[PDB]
Formats: sequence, C-alpha cells, structure tokens
Amino acid sequence: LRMEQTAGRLARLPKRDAAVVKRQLSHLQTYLGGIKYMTGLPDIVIIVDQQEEYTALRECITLGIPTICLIDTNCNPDLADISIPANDDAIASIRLILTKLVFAICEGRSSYIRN
Amino acid sequence: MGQKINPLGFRLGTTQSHYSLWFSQPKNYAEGLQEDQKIRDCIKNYVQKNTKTSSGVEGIARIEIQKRIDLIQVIIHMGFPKLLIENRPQGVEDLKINVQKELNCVNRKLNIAITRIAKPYGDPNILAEFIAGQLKSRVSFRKAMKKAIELTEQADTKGIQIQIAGRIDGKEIARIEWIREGRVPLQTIRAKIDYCAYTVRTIYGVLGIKIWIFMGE
RNA sequence: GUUAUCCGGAAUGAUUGGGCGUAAAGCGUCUGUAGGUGGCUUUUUAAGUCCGCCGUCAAAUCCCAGGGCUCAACCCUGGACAGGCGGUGGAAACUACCAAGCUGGAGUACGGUAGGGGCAGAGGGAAUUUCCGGUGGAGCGGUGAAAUGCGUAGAGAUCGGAAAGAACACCAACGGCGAAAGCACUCUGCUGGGCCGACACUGACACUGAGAGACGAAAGCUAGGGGAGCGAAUGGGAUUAGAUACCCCAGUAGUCCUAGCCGUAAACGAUGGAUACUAGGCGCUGUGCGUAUCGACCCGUGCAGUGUUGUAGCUAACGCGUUAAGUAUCCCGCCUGGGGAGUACGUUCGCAAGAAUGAAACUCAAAGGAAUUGACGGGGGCCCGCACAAGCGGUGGAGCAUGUGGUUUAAUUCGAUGCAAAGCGAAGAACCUUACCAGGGCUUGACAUGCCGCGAAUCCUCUUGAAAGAGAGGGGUGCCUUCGGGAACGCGGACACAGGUGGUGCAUGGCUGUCGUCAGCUCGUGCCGUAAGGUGUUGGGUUAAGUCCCGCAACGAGCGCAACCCUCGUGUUUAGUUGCCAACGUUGAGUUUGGAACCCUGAACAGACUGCCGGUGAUAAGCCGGAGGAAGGUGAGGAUGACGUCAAGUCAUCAUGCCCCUUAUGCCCUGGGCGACACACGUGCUACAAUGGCCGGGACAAAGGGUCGCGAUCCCGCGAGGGUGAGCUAACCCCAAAAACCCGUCCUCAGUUCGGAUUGCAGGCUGCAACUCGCCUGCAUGAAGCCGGAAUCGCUAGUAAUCGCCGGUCAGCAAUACGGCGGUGAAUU
Repeated sequence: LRMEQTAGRLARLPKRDAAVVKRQLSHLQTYLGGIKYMTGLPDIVIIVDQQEEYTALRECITLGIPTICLIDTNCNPDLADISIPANDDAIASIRLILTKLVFAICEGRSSYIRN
Repeated sequence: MGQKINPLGFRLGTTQSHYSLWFSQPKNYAEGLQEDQKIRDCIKNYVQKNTKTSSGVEGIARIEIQKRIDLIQVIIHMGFPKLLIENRPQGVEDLKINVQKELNCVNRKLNIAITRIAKPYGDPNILAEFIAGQLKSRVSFRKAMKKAIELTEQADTKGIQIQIAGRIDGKEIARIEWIREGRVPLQTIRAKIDYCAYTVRTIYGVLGIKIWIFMGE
C-alpha cells in the first residue's frame, strides 16, 4: 500500500477504492508503526509488566521460548525463568533496566557509545 | 431445492454467450427450436442401438449452432477427438448422414467442424459426466467428490463447488452432500461461472449433479 | 452348539479396592453407659509384637527339581508349602499393664464484656374490632369490572369515653445469642452458655459414642379458659365451557394461655462431632499499645461471623476454598438401580390422626446429577418491516364473475387446503382438450423396432351405420440389381414387446413456495477449557445490512449484504429513415426542395463518492441541515432472495426406483360431464350518485400486436356485422377516434333522466357443430342496493385512490382472470 500510494496508478483507480485504500492505510500506520523493522522468530522475550500483558507470556511458555521480565510487586514469578524485581510504573525505573539491557546487547556486537 | 440462481442463466446478457446463436422470423421460429433440440438429443447421446457407447465416453463440452439460411454450424467442443472422428474414416461419416435424414425440407447443407478444449478439468460438462459416471460403477461417493475438488484446483482455477440431491449409496432417507474449496461468488455478474446438469441411471433411484466452476474475475 | 450352575468381569458391599453439598447416602439436635481411641518423661513389666528353636499342622492335591509307561493324560522320589496353634529361650523400640511425675489438652477459680439464651411476674405505646353518646349527610364497602354485604329503625366519615385480645413499628444490620428447633417494646426476680485478660491451681481428669435418656417450627389431639385480627371448613357474589379454585363479602375449629400428649418438616449450609496443618485482599466483639490516647482515630493480638476475579488443591461439573466437599487423624450414623416403598405384614409407641423399624412378588433398562448447543417463555434489557399507531380507500351487506368445500349425480375427472390452498396448477373445457361416466368396438393391438406373405405407396371410393368401423368398385403402379432381390409405405400373420394423465413425491432427480431480503451462516492460524465447545460472529454506538467506527486473544479470510448487469431522471459525442424540422422559398397537409439545429431514436461517454461546509456526536462511525447541482445519502424502482426450516408441493410436465395392470386401470369413437344444488367460505367486478348520470361539442398518452394474419377507404345495416378491397411483412399499413378531464345544457337526490341483475322477442359472428355451454348487437322488462354487524385488508409519493389502452392464451368464450402501459393525483407518520 506504500508503493502504489506514490505511483501513476493513483489517477486510474476510482473514488470507491480510493476512499477504502487510504482508510486501510490509516489503520495500518497507527497500530503497526512499531512492529516492522525485523522479521524472524525470537529466542528470548523481554517484557515490562507481565501481569497486565499475561496474554503475551502465556503464549511463549507453550512453544518453549525462555521468558525474562521486569516484575514488580503485583505479579507472580513462577511462570518466569529469570526475573528482575523492580518498579514498572515510574518512568525512571523503566529507563535504567531497559537501557542497560540494550548496552549488554551492544557490548556483544560493536561500538559502545552514550545513552 | 432452496439453492442459488443459475450462473449460466444469470450471465446470459454478458460474458457467456448462447449455445445457439441465430435469427428467424416468428412464422418459422417454432420449427427452429424443434430442429435444434432434436439434433442436440442425437449428438449428446449418439447411439442408434440400445447400448451405452459413443459421445458419453469422450465427453462433450459445448455445442454451438449458428444459422442464417439453409446451413448450420453445429461446432462441437470435445475433450478427446479420437472417438468422434476416426478409427479409420467411418465415424464422422455416419454422423454426417444422421443429421441430414432428420432435417430436410429446404437444401440443408450441414457442415460439422470440431475444436478442442485446453484441459477437460476446466469445463463443467466433463465434470458432470465424470463424477456421475462414478455413480454408475458404484464407487465410494465422498471420496469421488473430494477428488473432483482437487483435480480442478491443480488445473488452475480460483474456486469450485459440487453438490447432488438425495438417494446416496442405497439409503431410504434422502440426504445432501456438499464440499467446497476456495471462493465461489454466487451473486455477482463479473464472475463468469459456468454450469451443467446431468442425470444418472441407477437401479435404486436417480441422482442429479450441479457443477459450479469459478474462473476469472 | 444350546441350556443349567458357581466364580470372574462388578474397587456395583470395595479387608487388599469405592462413596454420603446437588447423582443412592449424617440419623432433627444434645447428654451419655458399654465399646473404640487417647498428650509428654523415666523406671519396670513384656501381655501384644518381633527373633531363634522344639512339637503338631495325616496322606494324597497345588508348586519346584528329577524319573517311568514310545508322548501326554496318568504314575512317581525328594523338597517346598501347609500362611495356623501351643511351648521354651531371648529382644524391647512401639502398643498395653504397673509406679512416680511434667505440661501445651481439658477443667476450675479471680476480674471484666456482649448478647431477642430460657422461665416467671409486671407495666408501656400505636393500631384494629366492639359498645354508648354528640355532630352531620347519602352513601359506604369492594373489584380487572361488578355483585353479595352494611345504609335514611341514618352506616361510613368525624369527635369524646369505655371494654378486650394479639402482636409489638422505628432502632434491625450483609447484627447478635442458642446444640437444634428457635428467640427481638421496657422493667424486675431466678438461671445457662460463650469470650478476653495479668494470672493462680489440678493435671489428661481426653474425643467420639449402638442402646438409652432429654429437648421438638407448624399443624393436630385431651381438659379447663380466652378470643381483636387473621383464617381450614362452611355460606353467598363473581369469573369460566364447567371451578364444589384463584378474586369479593362473612365466617367455625384454629391461631393466644395453663397442663399433658403427638414427635414430623427442602428440622438444609440438603457438607456429624473433635483435633492438628496449608497462599491472600475487605466488613463485627474483648483486650494491649500508640508525643500524656492530643483526633473521628493508628499499630497489634483472640472469639464468633459474610462476601471474595479467591490461589494451590480438590470436584463429573456447578462450585468449595484454612467456619473447604484442600491435606490427615479419632469415633459414630448412612447408601450400594428405577417403579412397587418408605407401602404391605409383624413388633413397639400413641387418645386419635399416625410415627418408628421395614419386605417381597411383579416390571423396566433405565431412572438421576452437572454442564453444552438450539428452541421455547403469557422472563428481562436494547433494536428493525403498514406491523401497530396517524391516515385514505376497501372487504364482510347487495347483484354478478370465479375458485373451493359440503351435497348431489352414471360421471359431476385430478392435484393444491394455517400462514407458504381457495380465477390455485390450466393464460382461455361447446367437439377436441379430458384424464371421468354411459354406450358401441379392437386387440402384439391406436404409436416403436425386428421376421414372413400379398404387395409400390396413393386418389376418387359406393353401401350400411351415431360414429368408431366393415364389405366390395374402378383409376393407378416411380427409382436400382447376375430381377433372386430392396429401400418409402400399406393390409394381414407369429412372437419379444408396445402401451399406463394406474399407486407411492414420507423411495427419488429437476423445479417451487415459505421465514427473507431476514442477515446471518462458517473457516485457517493462535489462544481458553480435561473435554463436548468457546473465542473471532460478544461489548459501546451506528446503518436497509456481523454496514461501518471504537473497544476487545483476537488476528485475517470465505459465502451472504453492497457493488458489478437492466430500465428511469441531466447533459454530452456519433448517425438520421418509414423520425424531426428552427431559419428559407409554402398545393397549408412538412406538403415539396432543402436543412440537422431541436424532439425523438440507437450505441457509447460524463455524473453523487457524505465527496465538500457546519452542527450534533467519544477531535471515530454515523446522523441532522446547508452549498453546488437534473439527480444525493444504498437517487426511484427491478433482477438478484445464503447455511437452512416445514421428510411443505409437484412422480398429471418431463425423467426415474419399486409395485401393479398387460383380448387390461391399454386403445378408437359417439353423446354426456367438469361452467350440477337447500347452503357455507375466499378472491374480484358493477352500484347505492348529482366532486353524479345523460345529450351535444371538444384537449393531450405510453406501451405493445399483427402474413391458415392486422385489416383502413367506400357501400349497406339502428347495431353487432357483412360485401368489395388498398396498404403494411411493418417508428412508412392497420389494430384506437383512449378515458377521466372540459364548455354549454338538462336533471335537481323521489329507489330517481342512480343501478344494472333478471326475463321475453328478434339478429349477428366464430366453428361439423354451440340445448345443456358461448360472445356480442337490437327492442322491451328493469329488482336487489340508499355505503353494509362482529371481524378484518392494502398502501407513506407520484404510492393510495381512480380513469383508459395493449399483450399473452386463443377459431370463438373482446373492461370484470393474469401480465403489461400511460392519464389525473392525495392523506398521515
């Protein structure tokens, strides 16, 4: 829908299809603006509050994917393999644990720059 | 029973043309239908004796009759032209005189040409004589219906649907069987779906097959 | 092989092996004897128990190893086993006995707290009923409506006073107390249980518990009292098809008190009591503590008590969840299919009604529990169609047409009959059609193929007869062959068959109605639950619509919806006859030359897509208005109507299974029948007028038809129509001159210058032929009927209503059936 939006097919398509194709794009750029960049199936799944998104962790344990999470106080650590006991609401608590986890992935690759 | 509209009757105005396209004055119009139906009953069955021989084995696809004055086109579309034409030039010779003895009055010089189809699993008329031919030899029904679905999908089609009526495998109560794969838009006119209807013999009753083959959009 | 019989399968009596919240199952609740079980320490006994040994456990079976009949069965050696009992010599942890203790069990005392715990005796307030008196008026009481009843010898209502009985508002609370049942206005007297707290003391003195003893909601019973209200019974009124019910007016036992008796209840948390353990989040009562408690309060620590998206676990599921049906221990009660039964018999108890204990025969193969899908509901929440409502016209009344039952008849042929039967299949039945009846006839025979004979085949045939048919008459005999013979056709003969609108569409194909055009019906992947399944197709809004937006383990897709196709409404481009014709010459009639501009005509193209503006609305969808436009919010209206419901309709369309008939329910012909009737019902038409009728003049349509046809002009007849006959095979000819409407006149509401039914007499036309059975014309006659009960139908625009025309069917049954066209033109939401 991105390649036909900037082509010579815009003048040929009728007004009945031109109103539906831009409505389909409006729903596909708002929600699917995050999930795009990569394609493969992950081996490890990192998540913030897994009690709010229990639908995300319960679907990973049935396939055999190792679970890691940033568990708070309102959560249970039995279905999780390696847990990180810390706050999930305050913006400062979410920023430290997640950027230092990214620094661990960037250290086992190349270039150690700033935050 | 409570089925959808005939896709050969709904698509009569556009795309799919008539099996007979001609013109006549309302004085000799009634004799025009009688001469075109008598030969369509003699080419589809095509047997002088009381046997189950020719025409039904090769599979007839379409019979197009075009006439102006004293000459009919009668072009038959066959799957296998080995049975109708020759085994040594005698087969088409007895067919040339059979249509001549029935239609006379004026000098009716009838020319019959033959053309082939790309694949017999694309047209609805061979499927109505193939699957209904498996009911005559008493083979497993639901296995023959699922094989008629896949044999058309491998022949490059976008959708296919098959269904009969009652009296299956010798049962007292009448039931219905339905298997479908892909998409078959039954309502729209821009679908060019072709139809056919054939009857079975059977010593226990009588069956009736309906073919729905969806080509392009 | 069958039958009989025991065991197994039956962890369906389970000691190894089961259960009791709802499936069968805790006795209604306590106290408690026997019985079962019983904390901690040491010593001792050592009985149980355990070790070893000595007897006996007959032999033979069984089992292990090994032999003999040729194998085996069988026979046989030794061993094993005989799981037991007794005795002796030990071991001593546990259980038990004995002795001395300890303490967390349990109990008691001290000091406080809460409570409808119970019994007895008083006393308090409201109200109801009744008695008496005052005031005052004719109504009151009651119901979905009414009536019975109470009332002018005057109730009710109202005020004052009295008498009496019962229960006792509010506080009351998801509250509290009690073993259960059960118990609440206040007070006094006697009395029980529970809980907390510093402790002091005993010391396991414990737990459970068949029998047994005691307590028992209400109803009921005995004797003596009381009795306001309520109210079994009973008596009236009403409702209803009936109601010896519900409802209304009265009303006895009873309900209340004392004493005794009966002992039952979904006596239900339907989950017996006692003890120890096992994640958590909110609500009572005691007590300790919290800058001196500065405060409504804050932090603990116990008792009893709810709900919880309640977790683990348990459970068939629902659900329970430390007041669990969770994990365990102690003991008691109970079940082991449904009906019969919890009845019969017997015993016991009772004043009685009955209670308690508790069968069998026979009979079925099922009862039962939870949960799931769907449907249904005089269940609920929210939404859509003339569905109602708002409104117009109509039906049922009337005369006539037509269809169906019933009746009748020789037949009045068949099928369809709640809606999805009832001018319905037959869009056309005088013969035919027709299939039915009667009568006269033929049978491989009316129709198909094959064999044989005479033969071509035919035309005109004559006689008898209702005809079907039968007997004979001439006239006549083509085309090919080694003429032997054949095709086309005919009569006759033999045999397979031919033939069936005969039965069964609850044996079927094909096709249809119907809910429905309602809008839903499903799938892939992924999750949820043990699972059947569910989720997506739910929810919040929104549209004709799972249409769309948002929310949401749902994410996407398929059929359906929509759109694509056909006409209608605007314009534009192209092409102009049998079309049209502005400008220009006219026999005024486009009529002629001529012109293509316009109308029309026929193919294409453009255009509405809420798209744009604003408001509402959740800065969505969508809706409400507006702008621009011929046309907008699926433009109007068709076609198109899913998975499926009714084994709904059709084997009389056809086809087909089976069955049946086959000198026959097969076939031919003549006449009759289907349009017979005392009646009933449905669907229509014509009128009851004067917004109408009639006479005369007179303005505009669309859409279709037509060569065994449509048929003008002219002549003739009052007319239907007939004679002659042109043209059109057709936007060039004809079928029509369309009717309402409109101007003038007449009438002027009397069953009529409304209405035409019916009837007589005389004709026309189509066909052998029309009495039964026809259409139409002419003349005369001219009723019913004055808009019609209960009930009920369609339609929201160019629709209702109404006024004409055409077509299909067809020789003929032409505006009354069906289909199709246009004219005029609303009401209400």
